[PDB]
Amino acid sequence: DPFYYDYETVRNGGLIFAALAFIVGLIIILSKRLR
Amino acid sequence: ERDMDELKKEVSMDDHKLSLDELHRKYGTDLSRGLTPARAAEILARDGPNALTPPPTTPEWVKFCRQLFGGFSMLLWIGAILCFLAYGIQAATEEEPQNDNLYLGVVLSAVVIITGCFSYYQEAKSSKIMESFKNMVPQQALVIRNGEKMSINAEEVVVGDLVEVKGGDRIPADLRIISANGCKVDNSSLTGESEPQTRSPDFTNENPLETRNIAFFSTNCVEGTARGIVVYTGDRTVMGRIATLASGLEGGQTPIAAEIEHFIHIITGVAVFLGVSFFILSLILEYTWLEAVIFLIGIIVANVPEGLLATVTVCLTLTAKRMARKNCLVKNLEAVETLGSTSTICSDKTGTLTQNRMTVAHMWFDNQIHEADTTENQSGVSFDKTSATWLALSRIAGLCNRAVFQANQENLPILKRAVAGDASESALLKCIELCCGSVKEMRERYTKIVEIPFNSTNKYQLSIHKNPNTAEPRHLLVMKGAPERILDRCSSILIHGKEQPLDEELKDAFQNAYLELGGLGERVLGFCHLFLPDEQFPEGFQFDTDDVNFPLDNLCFVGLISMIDPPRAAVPDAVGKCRSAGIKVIMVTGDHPITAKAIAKGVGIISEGNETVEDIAARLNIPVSQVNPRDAKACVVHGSDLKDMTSEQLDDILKYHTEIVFARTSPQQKLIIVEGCQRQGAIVAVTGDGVNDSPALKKADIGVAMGIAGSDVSKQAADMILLDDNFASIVTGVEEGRLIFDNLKKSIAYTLTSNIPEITPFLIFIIANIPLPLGTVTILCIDLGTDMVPAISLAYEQAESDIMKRQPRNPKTDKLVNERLISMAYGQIGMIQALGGFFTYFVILAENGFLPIHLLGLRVNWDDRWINDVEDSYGQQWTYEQRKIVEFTCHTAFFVSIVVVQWADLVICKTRRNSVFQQGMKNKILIFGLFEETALAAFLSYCPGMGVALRMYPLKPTWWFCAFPYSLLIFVYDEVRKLIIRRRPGGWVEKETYY
Amino acid sequence: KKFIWNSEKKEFLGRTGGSWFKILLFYVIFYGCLAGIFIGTIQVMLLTISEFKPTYQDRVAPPGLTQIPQSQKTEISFRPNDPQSYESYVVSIVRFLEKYKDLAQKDDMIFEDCGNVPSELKERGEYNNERGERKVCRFRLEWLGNCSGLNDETYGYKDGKPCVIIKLNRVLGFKPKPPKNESLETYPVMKYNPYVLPVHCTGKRDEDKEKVGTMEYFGLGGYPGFPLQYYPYYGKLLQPKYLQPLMAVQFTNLTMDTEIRIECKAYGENIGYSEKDRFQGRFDVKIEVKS
Ligand SMILES: *[C@@H]1O[C@H](CO)[C@@H](O[C@@H]2O[C@H](CO)[C@@H](O[C@@H]3O[C@H](CO[C@H]4O[C@H](CO[C@H]5O[C@H](CO)[C@@H](O)[C@H](O)[C@@H]5O)[C@@H](O)[C@H](O)[C@@H]4O)[C@@H](O)[C@H](O[C@H]4O[C@H](CO)[C@@H](O)[C@H](O)[C@@H]4O)[C@@H]3O)[C@H](O)[C@H]2NC(C)=O)[C@H](O)[C@H]1NC(C)=O
Ligand SMILES: *[C@@H]1O[C@H](CO)[C@@H](O[C@@H]2O[C@H](CO)[C@@H](O[C@@H]3O[C@H](CO[C@H]4O[C@H](CO)[C@@H](O)[C@H](O)[C@@H]4O)[C@@H](O)[C@H](O[C@H]4O[C@H](CO)[C@@H](O)[C@H](O)[C@@H]4O)[C@@H]3O)[C@H](O)[C@H]2NC(C)=O)[C@H](O)[C@H]1NC(C)=O
Ligand SMILES: CCCCCCCC/C=C\CCCCCCCC(=O)OC[C@H](COP(=O)(O)OCC[N+](C)(C)C)OC(=O)CCCCCCC/C=C\CCCCCCCC
Ligand SMILES: CCCCCCCCCCCCCCCCCC(=O)OC[C@H](COP(=O)([O-])OCC[N+](C)(C)C)OC(=O)CCCCCCCCCCCCCCCCC
Ligand SMILES: CCCCCCCCCCCCCCCCCC(=O)OC[C@H](COP(=O)([O-])OCC[N+](C)(C)C)OC(=O)CCCCCCCCCCCCCCCCC
Ligand SMILES: CCCCCCCCCCCCCCCCCC(=O)OC[C@H](COP(=O)([O-])OCC[N+](C)(C)C)OC(=O)CCCCCCCCCCCCCCCCC
Ligand SMILES: CC(C)CCC[C@@H](C)[C@H]1CC[C@H]2[C@@H]3CC=C4C[C@@H](O)CC[C@]4(C)[C@H]3CC[C@]12C
Ligand SMILES: CC(C)CCC[C@@H](C)[C@H]1CC[C@H]2[C@@H]3CC=C4C[C@@H](O)CC[C@]4(C)[C@H]3CC[C@]12C
Ligand SMILES: CC(C)CCC[C@@H](C)[C@H]1CC[C@H]2[C@@H]3CC=C4C[C@@H](O)CC[C@]4(C)[C@H]3CC[C@]12C
Ligand SMILES: [Mg+2]
Ligand SMILES: [Mg+2]
Ligand SMILES: [Mg+2]
Repeated sequence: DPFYYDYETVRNGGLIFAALAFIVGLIIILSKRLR
Repeated sequence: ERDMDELKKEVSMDDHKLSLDELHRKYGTDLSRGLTPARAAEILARDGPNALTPPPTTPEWVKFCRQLFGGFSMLLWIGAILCFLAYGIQAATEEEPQNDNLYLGVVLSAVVIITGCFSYYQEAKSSKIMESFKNMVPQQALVIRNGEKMSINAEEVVVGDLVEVKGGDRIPADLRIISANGCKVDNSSLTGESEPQTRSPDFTNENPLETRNIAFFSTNCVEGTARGIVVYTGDRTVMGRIATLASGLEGGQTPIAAEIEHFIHIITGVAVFLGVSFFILSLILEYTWLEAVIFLIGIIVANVPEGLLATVTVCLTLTAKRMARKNCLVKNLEAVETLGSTSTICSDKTGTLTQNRMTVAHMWFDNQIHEADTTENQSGVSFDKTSATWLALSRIAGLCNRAVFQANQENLPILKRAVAGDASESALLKCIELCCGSVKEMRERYTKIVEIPFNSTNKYQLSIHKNPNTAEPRHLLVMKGAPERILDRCSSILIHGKEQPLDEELKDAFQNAYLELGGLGERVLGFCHLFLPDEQFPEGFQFDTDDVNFPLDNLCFVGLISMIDPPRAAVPDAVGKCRSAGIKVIMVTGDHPITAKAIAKGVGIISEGNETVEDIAARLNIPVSQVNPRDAKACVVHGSDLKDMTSEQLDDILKYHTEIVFARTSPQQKLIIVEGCQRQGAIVAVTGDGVNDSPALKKADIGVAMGIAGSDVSKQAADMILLDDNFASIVTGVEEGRLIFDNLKKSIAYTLTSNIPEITPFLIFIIANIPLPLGTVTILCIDLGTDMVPAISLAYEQAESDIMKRQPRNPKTDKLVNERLISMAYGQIGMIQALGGFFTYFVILAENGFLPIHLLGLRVNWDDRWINDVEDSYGQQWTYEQRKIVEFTCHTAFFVSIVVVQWADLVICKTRRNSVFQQGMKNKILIFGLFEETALAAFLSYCPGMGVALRMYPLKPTWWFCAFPYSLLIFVYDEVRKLIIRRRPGGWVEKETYY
Repeated sequence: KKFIWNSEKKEFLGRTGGSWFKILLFYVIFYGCLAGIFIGTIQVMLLTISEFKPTYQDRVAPPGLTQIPQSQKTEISFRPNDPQSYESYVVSIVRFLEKYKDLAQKDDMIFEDCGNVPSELKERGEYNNERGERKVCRFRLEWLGNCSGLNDETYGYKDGKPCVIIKLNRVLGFKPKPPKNESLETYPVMKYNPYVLPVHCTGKRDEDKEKVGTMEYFGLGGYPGFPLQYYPYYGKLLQPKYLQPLMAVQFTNLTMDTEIRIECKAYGENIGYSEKDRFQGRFDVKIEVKS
């Protein structure tokens, strides 16, 4: 079906990136040794 | 405000009539030892803290709700109300309607909730930090409890407590004078007259105000020292009843907030004007009645930087905390911005520039200079302790002294113990105790009959002692003071025991020795004595103190004594930074011109090459009056000369001189010097520690009060408090003051940059008639949800290396929001951001089937909900919702491109003068925001259901990288621009883009 | 007026003349380079897409069923007795039907006569320019029974028998596939031809389904639908004058002066629907013959 683009793959990739970036930002703001 | 002489002369009932016994049995207090700490705690817990009742504080659900329904928030609340009303209308119409308007209204509600909570959190943090300052260094009170005198918190003082105050002390509560020794209080805040009235235990008047045995709250003792008993505490105090309801502060305006308010009103007006214009245009373009308000709200939000006030509050509070952590306690929030504009610093030599830890180092007697103060190895001195003249020198150095050693000090050396008295007196005591013997016994044999403390009128000390010897005429007058003045008060000098008349040869040698010791950075003091004739003054003669009867002249000079007072460690570097930052520093001290000149030259006030008129004359062996006055860039002005000077001469000296040092200048004359500096158009910061400095501290733009040795009068009469009395702290404070301006301008530039790329799509959609590239939901999402943290992150940026390498800023010409700032944010950066957004939008539409050229004019049928056969560039037919999905996808792509360009803009906004490679990304909050905004955007674009809730659909990967060239372009452009400004200062780029 | 203009240094509105010329020149070169960079990136992006196929087509899938004449709110209400209340519908129908007359389909190189009965799809091969343009499956107006613009120009609107011609969304590279007879158990009874994508008009509610009347279907060979021999579409660059399959429906014996909402739904394998987009695969039309 050359009319169906897998949107779930991109959705999962973006959600994975969002979660990773949020965790990184959380670690940066709540850093224990990042002085 | 008729609260003076009318609301005071009526509420009056005291117990000044009570005698010592009646007072003791009434309050139940040990008149000689004070109440016990246990009893003090009991009275404290019974009556309450010694403080005034504070005003009511609004609860937590008051500020939160006021922010929720704030001014700007009202627009979104009304938008949600209109959306819910439209959904209600749509529910009554045609069956099976859609939830588009319902979801839009709920989205607006969520936006308002998030904005309100974030603003409430920021305001709460600012309020908490601001309140933390009132308890930084609270005012202390010296009370007497269980026999010992201790300094406790002012709020811990209760009625009946035995309190002791001195010159420069602030009265903690209404008191009854029990014992006093020449005490004079100032009732300017009580009766109106600034003239000081004496306070004495003797009952002289039945009226509470007129009596001499009652100390009132809020007033301060100008001269003397006394002990009293608290008669009323808290709100019951005399001045307390008046200061609680009639001394409230008025509406103090902060210029940093005023300039922002002005720009805020301008931007609000232009934004609302464009909003209503687009509103009427949208209605004319056959659009929904609700879509018009949607576009209006979006335009207003994207063009109004409604977070400017919050950013300003964050910058002010953060830098205020920075100053507090660097020994700069800002009494008021306005001074926080005046520090960066500082241009002249009138500091003192003893106390602030130096550590005031004097040490007797050199002496001069028997026409010779002698070193002393052995390194406590019991070596004594470098000369003989049996010198005849040295005996008279030690005698007058210890007998005329006024300082005494405290208890529990006979177990540690003399060069490391504490004293009670003048700093110079402390050095003299530690000297005689190290190389002569016991001062306690020396001061006992020569019993002191009468003593005259150091007075500005006499300019010398004085003391009469009875000698228990047999070869003396029972009288020994001893006095010290200014070497030049002490020398004019003598007729003879003691040389190895023999007294010989003071001829001109001896005076020449004394002058040479004076200049020699003065050039070394030591304060010299002259000492002399006299053995009055016995036939004229018998053993039992009564020397009157008030009525001088004994001879004051024709005495006998013994010798000179000089002490070492090293400057602070950071002082040379501080003055170096001051000169490197175009800040004129003036030293105001009361020492001799030679000593002050040497100290100023050593600390860096007077750099090499700069010579005064006297130095030039000495080098060319010509009279000083003949030398050219303009050839001297630096000078040392004498106090006596300053007294006979006019405003014109003052302006001439302060105008054509770059390094001025006013020596022998009394502290009261400081006000005139500050006035002269201000008259030259300069923002001055003046240091004060005594009570007479009050007029000068109040007149100066920034009064810096000494926090350690400074009295309460100076602290309450100043604008800033130096936590360590270190001069370098003032320079660090000025640096932080400039940093506030730098960060405020950077944040302003970053918040306004996003306005252009957010409003350009509406303008192009109306001019080019292309499908909407950026929607209202997207603009609201960006401004209130993603760039809310980065805009605040700029307040935490540190200072560049050129912060103290530029001229100071003048409030009359250098303002925050200038034309160049708009030209840079709206004309250069905003244009690149908008171009990147349009590029990504064109990429999406071109990839889905509509060529960029074909999109012109299609908005007419694109927005049509019934023409569901729009032919694309390839000839395909799209429906209404199908094409709208692509339009919303383009909106999300524009949102992503916006965040991408915001990354580069935020990075380049970290610095406006240096390169991003020099400052570095040491800003943790900034990087946190970079990560948070990207994460939030990704989540909003990929979270399931956003396509129908936020109308945001998943964004394909090959689109996320469409705006990267624009971000890198902004990065390289700003870097080369800053490189040009650095390599060519004052150039066209600097004079045109340096905001 | 001081800010407006000062003759001292020739400052106009705040800035001097030399400064005005300098900023004008700098802004011109800067904006020129910026717009040129934008155009360059535009062209570089365009060099990635093809001239005969879009890089993404999942957004147009499945195709949507549309009706002619295009009507506001999909409402086709008119007065048969009034000679002008249906002029808009007739004119909009003719505007689209004029492209299917015998005069336009004259040239034999551009127009080719395809099967008169539903046959297999006319696949031309690949989407390239090796063969230049391609023929167009001719579609005579006569395939529409009573609403063809050949005998009755009112299309039934004059006699209270409206004819709403149905149309399928033109999609490049789409191969419609009707549902197999094996699963023919949900959609209503209709003539089954494995080479025709079916379309059936029905009411919407128990009242609409009752007041509709008699449905009359007109299509190629009389089959209620679109012949498979008219697909796939090759775009405007390969088939500039391509003519898509059509089908009309006549609403006879409909209650006068009553609003009836009808829904024509197309069936097939690659034919889907949507709850929010009422035009993806089907369409609803409100008609009222108020005479
Ligand atoms: C939509 O298209 C359809 C085509 O499928 C059209 O259908 C026609 O409908 C009319 C009206 O209902 C029918 O007329 C009936 O004719 C019966 C007898 O006709 C016989 O002769 C016909 C041949 O001759 C006629 O046709 C040609 C055109 O083809 C004319 O040029 C010619 O001059 C003649 O007019 C045969 O084709 C037919 O099969 C018969 O053998 C009548 O008995 C009948 O009358 C009854 O119905 C009346 C109304 O209900 C009623 O009042 C009477 O009392 C009586 O009960 C009726 O008149 C056609 O048969 C039919 N087909 C054709 C081919 O014409 C339809 O008209 C069209 N819609 C519109 C709006 O035009
Ligand atoms: C398809 O469309 C046709 C016509 O459009 C419908 O048939 C009927 O057609 C007539 C016109 O000839 C319509 O008009 C008139 O309605 C009057 C209202 O009375 C109604 O109710 C009474 C109840 O007492 C019924 O008995 C009566 O039949 C009506 O339904 C009548 O008074 C008129 O009477 C004439 O017709 C009847 C029936 O042929 C004769 O017996 C009389 O002598 C007289 O000539 C006339 O009927 C009528 O409204 C139409 N009926 C409808 C719309 O229901 C078809 O019904 C319609 N098809 C379907 C399936 O509904
Ligand atoms: C101080 C606090 C700060 C907070 C700020 C951050 C705010 C974060 C916002 C939301 C957090 C997570 C919300 C949970 C969402 C997932 C819920 C879920 O499990 O959803 C399941 C289904 C989706 O299923 P599907 O994909 O198959 O459907 C597709 C439909 N088709 C096929 C027709 C297109 O959804 C459904 O049923 C119904 C749809 C539900 C979608 C909800 C999404 C949010 C909606 C309103 C919230 C508005 C918040 C705005 C915040 C912006 C800040 C800038
Ligand atoms: C119908 C088309 C309508 C197009 C409208 C386009 C509008 C573009 C601007 C949008 C938002 C602008 C917000 C400005 C906010 C300014 C706030 C402020 O205080 O600024 C002070 C600043 C000044 O700062 P200042 O006041 O602090 O400092 C002044 C310093 N001295 C005194 C030395 C000068 O304002 C300016 O510098 C002037 C800005 C002028 C901007 C002019 C934009 C013109 C737009 C033309 C578009 C034409 C389109 C034609 C299309 C044709 C199609 C066929
Ligand atoms: C799915 C993955 C998602 C990853 C998301 C990552 C988000 C990261 C946060 C922000 C990114 C966007 C802004 C980056 C800003 C970098 C600024 C900078 O110059 O820092 C210099 C600074 C310089 O400071 P310094 O401290 O190193 O140097 C000091 C030097 N003295 C002492 C002499 C003063 O260093 C850094 O910030 C360290 C990190 C640099 C990270 C650079 C990343 C980009 C690298 C090249 C550009 C892209 C090239 C792509 C090539 C592609 C080829 C096919
Ligand atoms: C064929 C080459 C291909 C190259 C591909 C890209 C490779 C990566 C390119 C840049 C990343 C590394 C940058 C290092 C910059 C200098 C860092 C530094 O610390 O020097 C200290 C010096 C500063 O030294 P300083 O002396 O001021 O600081 C130290 C002070 N003491 C000693 C007291 C501690 O840096 C600068 O002065 C920076 C000047 C930058 C001018 C830039 C002009 C052009 C604008 C952007 C340039 C390109 C940016 C990257 C673009 C990437 C695009 C993909
Ligand atoms: C050093 C700096 C400039 C790099 C900036 C990081 C960029 C490259 C990051 C930020 C967000 C990221 C995207 C986040 C989500 C997705 C969806 C996924 O299904 C494909 C990858 C894709 C599209 C990521 C590609 C990489 C990306 C665009
Ligand atoms: C995309 C096109 C159509 C918009 C054209 C707008 C141009 C003519 C406008 C947009 C913003 C404007 C600038 C905005 C601010 C300033 C600062 C002021 O002190 C001098 C003029 C100057 C430098 C303006 C010059 C004219 C300008 C560049
Ligand atoms: C040395 C510098 C100037 C090189 C600049 C390269 C430019 C021309 C390149 C860098 C990144 C590129 C973009 C990267 C990703 C996409 C998405 C794709 O679906 C269409 C092309 C598009 C939009 C590209 C267009 C060309 C582009 C902007
Ligand atoms: Mg002083
Ligand atoms: Mg002041
Ligand atoms: Mg913004």
